Amino acid sequence: ASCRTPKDCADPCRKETGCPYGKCMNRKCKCNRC
Repeated sequence: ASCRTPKDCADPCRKETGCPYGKCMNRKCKCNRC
């Protein structure tokens, strides 16, 4: 998934991992765990 600012990964990262830790690295959601 792609983003605009890294808070746009808070919705796909809260759906796929479950916590909203993800960076906007060249329009890609680099998601993490809590």
